[PDB]
Amino acid sequence: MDTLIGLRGNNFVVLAADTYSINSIIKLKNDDNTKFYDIHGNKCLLLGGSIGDRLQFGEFIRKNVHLYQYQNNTDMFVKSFAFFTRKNLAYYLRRNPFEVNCLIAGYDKKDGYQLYWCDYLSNMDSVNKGAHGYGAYLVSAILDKYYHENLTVDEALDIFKLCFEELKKRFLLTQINYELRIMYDNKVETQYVTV
Amino acid sequence: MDTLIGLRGNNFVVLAADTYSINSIIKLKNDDNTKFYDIHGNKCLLLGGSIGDRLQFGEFIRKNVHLYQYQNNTDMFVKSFAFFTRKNLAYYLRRNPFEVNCLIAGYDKKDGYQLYWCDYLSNMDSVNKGAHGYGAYLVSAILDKYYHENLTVDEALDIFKLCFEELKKRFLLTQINYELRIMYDNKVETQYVTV
Amino acid sequence: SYDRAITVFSPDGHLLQVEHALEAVKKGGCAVAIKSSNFAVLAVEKKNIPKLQNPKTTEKLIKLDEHNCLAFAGLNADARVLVNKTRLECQRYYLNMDEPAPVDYIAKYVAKVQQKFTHRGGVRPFGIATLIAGFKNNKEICIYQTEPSGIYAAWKAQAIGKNAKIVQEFLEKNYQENMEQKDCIFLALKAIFEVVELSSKNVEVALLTEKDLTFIEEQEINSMVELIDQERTKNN
Amino acid sequence: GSIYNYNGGCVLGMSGSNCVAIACDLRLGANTFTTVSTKFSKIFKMNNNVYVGLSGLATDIQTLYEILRYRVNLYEVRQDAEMDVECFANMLSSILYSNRFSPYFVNPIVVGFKLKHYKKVNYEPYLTAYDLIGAKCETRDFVVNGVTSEQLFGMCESLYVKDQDENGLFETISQCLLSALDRDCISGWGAEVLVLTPEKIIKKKLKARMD
Amino acid sequence: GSIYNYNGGCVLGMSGSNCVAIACDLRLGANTFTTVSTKFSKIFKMNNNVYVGLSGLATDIQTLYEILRYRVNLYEVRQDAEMDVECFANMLSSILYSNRFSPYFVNPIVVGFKLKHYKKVNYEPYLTAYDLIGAKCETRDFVVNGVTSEQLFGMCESLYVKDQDENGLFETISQCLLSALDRDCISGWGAEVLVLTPEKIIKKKLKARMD
Amino acid sequence: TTTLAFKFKDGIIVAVDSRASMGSFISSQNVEKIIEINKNILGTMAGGAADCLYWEKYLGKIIKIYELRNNEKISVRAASTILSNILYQYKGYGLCCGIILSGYDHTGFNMFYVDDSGKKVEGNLFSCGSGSTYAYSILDSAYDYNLNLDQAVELARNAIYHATFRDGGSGGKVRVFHIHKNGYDKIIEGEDVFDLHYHYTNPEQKDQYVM
Amino acid sequence: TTTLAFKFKDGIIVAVDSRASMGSFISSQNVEKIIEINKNILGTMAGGAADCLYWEKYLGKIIKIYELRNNEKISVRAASTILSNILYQYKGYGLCCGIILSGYDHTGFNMFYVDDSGKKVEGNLFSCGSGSTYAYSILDSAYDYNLNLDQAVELARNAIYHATFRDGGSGGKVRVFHIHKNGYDKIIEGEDVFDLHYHYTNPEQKDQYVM
Amino acid sequence: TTICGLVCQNAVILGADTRATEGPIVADKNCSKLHYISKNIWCAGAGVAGDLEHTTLWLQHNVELHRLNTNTQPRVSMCVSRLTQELFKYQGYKVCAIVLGGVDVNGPQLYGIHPHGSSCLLPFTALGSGSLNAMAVLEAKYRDNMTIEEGKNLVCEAICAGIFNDLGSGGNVDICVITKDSYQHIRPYKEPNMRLYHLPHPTIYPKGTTPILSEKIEYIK
Ligand SMILES: */C(=C\S(C)(=O)=O)[C@H](Cc1c[nH]c2ccccc12)NC(=O)[C@H](CC(C)C)NC(=O)[C@H](Cc1c[nH]c2ccccc12)NC(=O)CN1CCOCC1
Ligand SMILES: */C(=C\S(C)(=O)=O)[C@H](Cc1c[nH]c2ccccc12)NC(=O)[C@H](CC(C)C)NC(=O)[C@H](Cc1c[nH]c2ccccc12)NC(=O)CN1CCOCC1
Ligand SMILES: */C(=C\S(C)(=O)=O)[C@H](Cc1c[nH]c2ccccc12)NC(=O)[C@H](CC(C)C)NC(=O)[C@H](Cc1c[nH]c2ccccc12)NC(=O)CN1CCOCC1
Repeated sequence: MDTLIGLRGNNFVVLAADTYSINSIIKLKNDDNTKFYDIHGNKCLLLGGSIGDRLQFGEFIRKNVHLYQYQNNTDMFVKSFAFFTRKNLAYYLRRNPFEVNCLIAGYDKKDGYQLYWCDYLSNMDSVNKGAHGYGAYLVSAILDKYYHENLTVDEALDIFKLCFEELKKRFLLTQINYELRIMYDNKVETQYVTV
Repeated sequence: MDTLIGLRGNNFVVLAADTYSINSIIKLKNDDNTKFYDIHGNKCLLLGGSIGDRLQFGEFIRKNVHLYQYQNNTDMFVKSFAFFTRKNLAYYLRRNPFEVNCLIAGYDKKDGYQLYWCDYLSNMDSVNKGAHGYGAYLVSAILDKYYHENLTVDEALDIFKLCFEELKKRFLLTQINYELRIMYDNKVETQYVTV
Repeated sequence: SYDRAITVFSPDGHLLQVEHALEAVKKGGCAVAIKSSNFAVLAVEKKNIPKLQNPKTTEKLIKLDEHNCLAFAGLNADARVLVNKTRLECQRYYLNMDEPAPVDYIAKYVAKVQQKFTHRGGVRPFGIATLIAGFKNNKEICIYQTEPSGIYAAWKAQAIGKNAKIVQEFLEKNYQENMEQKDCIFLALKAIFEVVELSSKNVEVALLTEKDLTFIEEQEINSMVELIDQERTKNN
Repeated sequence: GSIYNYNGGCVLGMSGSNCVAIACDLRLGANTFTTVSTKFSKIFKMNNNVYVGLSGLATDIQTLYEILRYRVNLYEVRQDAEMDVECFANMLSSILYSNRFSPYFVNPIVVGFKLKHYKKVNYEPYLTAYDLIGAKCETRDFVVNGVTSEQLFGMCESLYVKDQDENGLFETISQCLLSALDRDCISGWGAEVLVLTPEKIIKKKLKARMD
Repeated sequence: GSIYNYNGGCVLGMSGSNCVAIACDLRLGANTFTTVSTKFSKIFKMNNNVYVGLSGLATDIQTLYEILRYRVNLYEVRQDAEMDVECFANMLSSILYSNRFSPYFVNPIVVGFKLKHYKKVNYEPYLTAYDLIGAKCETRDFVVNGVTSEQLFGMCESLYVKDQDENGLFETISQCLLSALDRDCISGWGAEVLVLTPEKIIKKKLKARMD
Repeated sequence: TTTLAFKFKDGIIVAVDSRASMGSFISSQNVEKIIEINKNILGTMAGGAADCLYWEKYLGKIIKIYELRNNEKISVRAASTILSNILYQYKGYGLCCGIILSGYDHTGFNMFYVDDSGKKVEGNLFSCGSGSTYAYSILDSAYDYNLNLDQAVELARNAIYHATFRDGGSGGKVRVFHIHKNGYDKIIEGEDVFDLHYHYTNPEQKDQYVM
Repeated sequence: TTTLAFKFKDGIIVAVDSRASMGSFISSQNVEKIIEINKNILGTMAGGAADCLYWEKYLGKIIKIYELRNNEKISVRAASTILSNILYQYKGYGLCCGIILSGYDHTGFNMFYVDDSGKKVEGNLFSCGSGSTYAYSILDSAYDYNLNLDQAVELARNAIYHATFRDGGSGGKVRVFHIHKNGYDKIIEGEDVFDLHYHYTNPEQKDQYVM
Repeated sequence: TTICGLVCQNAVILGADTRATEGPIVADKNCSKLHYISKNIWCAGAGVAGDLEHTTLWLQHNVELHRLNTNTQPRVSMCVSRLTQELFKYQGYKVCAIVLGGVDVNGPQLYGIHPHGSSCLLPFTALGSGSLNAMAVLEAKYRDNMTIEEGKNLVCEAICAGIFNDLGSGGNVDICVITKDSYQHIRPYKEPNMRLYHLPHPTIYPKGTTPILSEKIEYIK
């Protein structure tokens, strides 16, 4: 299973994922890069599930949003992007379902930093902190406890370090390799963390 | 799944196991101690499977062998011990099966250092190297390649280090904590390895 | 099956079968057990035909588990059967509790078995008395004596078998608390030779410590027997 | 039933004297026992006199709300008038039955005002409840829906009082919802209560249990 | 089956002029495709003139061998004589059928010598094959059993030659076994061939494929 | 359910919630999930309430007779072994039991996790129930063996609160007991988590908390 | 099947076995599991032979028309994307395909693993088939990016040999090709693993090797 | 399998094919399907070979024990009772369809017994997978009071029909003629199938052509 984590503050959004590409009982890669889909205009879709469905849905959404932005010479709002993604997932749920969980993060002037949690059933809601996978059970309470308003980026990264340590120590799958996307000060940064 | 590894040389037997006690999606302990059953007279039963069946079968076998040795004022031979274990597992297979894999290691003057491989179906045979679990698929070829006759204890431990590195790197379950039992020079030694 | 009441009450209130089991015990060899600070010493009389019998085969001083040891007097076959029962019960206790069976528990079990055999139809009493030396759950050395009737009691030093009274009197006279290993072995040898003919091949001695039960070497027994003989000659 | 248990959630509606009230739980669940959000409102405003409470599968709630907003907006822009509460109720019934053999897993209620013209206008409380294929129960006192339906039915049968002002109506509906939620594992984590009056709407968040 | 496919394995038996031969594959499998041992012999000696080749589930092979050794040893100690090959074959049939409704998953063959007394003694080759519930096929040329039965049957039908000395018999049986094993995924990894002669037994390990 | 126990420098801290449920209906909010087996052993129960209660009473009877016969207090390891063997004898019947036995004996403080499948794991920190993962995360992020009694009680209370907040099957009251050499104390007899939420997460109480 | 590929300082090393099977029967020992899609791309196939061959030919047709139209060579990434999209369109029909596409383009040496489930993983070292785990272990224990051509060929040959030895579904001959900037060479056209075993594991040939 | 039986004047003639099949593969080319129960009673079996062999052996030895104890001639009715009671006890899970024929005080008797434990006294019968072809022949050609030679020819024709029209039947034709004073078991009786092509010379492998790893020689004493 792929563990996704998302944290929204007043000045940032941090997304984190494990970097494992899994095929049966072997890890194809310890530095997988098929979970994050960065969309021009400070948006990010973090997907978790089977690699095939992940790739198909992520690329479909990214190309559709890029087409929208090119056709309209404008940046799609984060709320529009999240609900467009949810509408597409719901549309395909009853026909040929993608088995993907989504964390939709972004920034726009209208609504600031935004994080949306969506499951494979297309149940979506905007949240301050969210998680997907079997590691959600082990990181959700840490997020709840150590989250507060007016948190800083470095304090959020410390919370994420606690989460990664918990996933290494107590989770059945000893996950040690994580990728983080940080949105703050109208810039997007990539980090790689090993515990 | 519990990965067990066993290597038999002309002068030693090394058994190795992961030290995880697993309950659903969480690791109860990173230093589990319910897999090795040391038996007086240089014998060891390494078990893998559900913790309940593991405990029951291991303690049953250990107490029966100790009773035999006390009643007869003698050390049971390693071959007798292995085939007694196999006969009990086979007896219970068709009534109330223990779902346990066994690596039976030992030393005696008659036959020297001995290693036996037994699966939950009670299919047993003496081997020079063996493995159990889903990590067997990833360590068996390493054992095959780097094993040779007249190997030393330290060369065997190097082979085991290769196996542990492979299980950390490529196995879906990133296993990093292992316990080793080494029988050589009529002494049994315990080691703990972390990768 | 056969369930006749073999052990019954006599008109005077006695169990004659139990008295006869005691007589069988009195017809056996002599066993002495002395306790010390954290170890025990058990000596037992040997009876071998020289040059034809194998000395090692017969064993009146046996080990039940990793920490309990036993000596007995009476009928060897009954002793063997009872000892096998006791070893099985030691391992059953270990399996059921995840801890070794303590000496008090094992002595109680042996006594219970002997009582049951005096009180069940179709069976006769065990004709053996036993001395059980071991450690308790608090790592304390203890010696228990069990009789054919099934009555048990803990002791500091006790002798069973033929002429047990003389050896018990000698022990009561010559026993001291917290002796060293050599002095305790000397005391056990003197007590047993108070009734057994003085000879290094007439006795088998073991020392029980938390680590294990170690049988005393023939040369040490020879030296101690020579010392006892010198003392006797001087006294006379 | 398992599909409704997946998320949980409950909606309630009550009428007073010249006022109505619609209440909901604020939880969003996952796998029937994991709480992922505590601000997932289940009450949606269609126009000034029409509110819909949707409980059930969250994706179906959002889809049905989008469809209903589309239909209501088109109707209102075409007619240059606000949609009637009865017309909206019938349209909701027909939309729900249009998916009869592959339905939305949503159990809605409609709460609002029916406007009657004579000069002045009379506002009449209006409550309807639905099953997932559009079967409609028109009621004058209270309507309930969701996984907490039995608890809400008991509380409303025991405690509902006819013809209450806005304050008494709010107290009654809040007590009913809180007591019913206290007995549900998969509902709660906050309660939202709206009190509709012909001239104003009062929105309140209740201090509820979060366990 | 699938239970036979779990381990694999094959046994073969052939007769010559005053000699017999019994061959087996040496693999031990797991999950039908994992090789754990390459020295798991399937030929067991009951006495000088009786051998049994057991193929099938490894645990059942070991159990049946232990039972057969027990029975043969008791019979021989009681009678003060070696057990006859026909008597052993019938006893094996009865033992296998004693588990008719919960059988051992083993397909055995019996290879040996029938002794006839006149002064001198005549040794007659003896071959039988069984199914798991003791149905017996008595044969004069060759018997096969295991997952490679079809390949072995074809090879033996094409290549068996009647009344061959020990050398020709060994060459024929080894060629049959090797060609049959080359076409089986779950059998092979070495071949063991025993040639029985009234005065000596020749044991050979074949240079076989290990893939 | 959320039950947890952990060793620390002054003994063992045991904590539980008080919620019982059948399906999605909260049957009770004031059950007692910590029981005393004897003077020096506490068991925290999770899973099937009836199974847990019955088998803890059975274990208590066995321990009482053992203590009376042998004039000594039973050890936590022996009690755990007895319970695990009894539960294993019923494997495959549907028992639902997860018990943490924590107590003081001659070998210091001891803690064992016992399951209905016959498991018996010795440890320093355990958590069981549907909130066990959340309790585990909270305990692991802030655990230390050198915590004072007040700090340890606070940590246990916080872990139980977070488990109740995130898990729909846990809630009601939180109980925290302290096992020390001379017995056990009830530091928190029972504390409603309603106050804990507005002490920890929403102290201001000026808006609905957003998870 | 065992197929493997890895990047090293002088290009890409591609290796395969030559065994085909239906069930436990070896259908062939001389199939070709490495194909050339175009001048600078090699695909190694595992799983359903018919599916792999047909869809590789389809991809070759598409690449040929693309290159004819655009007067440029297609990239390994684009070919992998085309193949993965095509395979994904058939998800849920029973296709069995694992293909490693390794080639040289304007962005250097590239290698992608593509599955019938629509996966497309870029990497430096891949292995597929039933022997993939054994090949992976051997490659990981001795892989280095600065291996010479001879060392890399030896490593690939050894990995294939060990996979064939441990896995019953792999065997026959081992083929090793080298992809370099100007095309590809066949270093080992096909080498029987019989000699490989008796050169690696049992050089002495004095007795049966004990695994 | 094709087994059959008929009653002629003062005799009972049983016939069988000799093929045992394990799925589509012939496991035995010359299996014996006619079994001696007593000097005046024989049976032919169809179904699961292990069940048939065990049951026929058990019946034979029980009948011999009964004959020794009663000091009288065995009875086909006794065999029928024992067999049917056993088969019924097992509820058809011993798959044994038996043609049991013998001569006793009541004269020649032929019975068909089915796996569930039903029996029928018949003038002629056929069982097995070739039973329909054998029955066609028997229905076409059977008549009462046939000579022993005519009955032998008819049984051979029926078994040959089964052999050549049923894929589960083959091999030779075995016959048994049972009277009140003797039995004649002809095995084989027809031998109608033989391998038709042989290579010009048998393939003898040259010595040393097989490579070996090791060779241990032990002497039997
Ligand atoms: C923990 C939850 S969990 C998800 O981790 O299993 C609690 C632990 C618990 C609850 N109550 C006690 C009491 C003492 C010790 C521990 C306790 N477990 C539960 O609450 C159970 C969860 C199910 C999924 C196993 N629930 C129960 O056992 C029910 C209790 C109950 C039922 N009616 C009540 C009225 C009043 C108070 C309590 C209860 N009972 C059942 O569901 C069992 N039967 C099954 C047949 O149908 C009737 C209910
Ligand atoms: C690798 C094995 S694996 C376990 O990892 O899937 C090989 C890869 C392979 C084999 N052959 C080629 C050719 C080209 C490229 C790659 C190749 N896979 C297999 O061998 C298949 C394994 C099964 C489990 C999927 N086997 C096959 O596809 C069979 C090949 C075959 C059948 N008859 C033959 C005669 C001669 C040569 C080859 C074959 N085919 C099937 O099993 C398809 N079945 C056949 C029976 O009817 C239903 C369809
Ligand atoms: C007639 C065929 S039929 C279609 O009418 O059932 C024959 C009758 C027959 C064969 N051999 C004898 C010997 C004595 C009396 C009668 C005999 N029946 C068969 O051949 C069986 C038909 C199947 C459909 C049941 N075949 C068998 O019983 C198999 C015989 C066999 C298989 N391998 C062998 C090796 C050596 C010797 C004999 C055999 N056996 C099986 O099919 C095994 N199954 C296993 C499960 O339980 C049932 C038997």
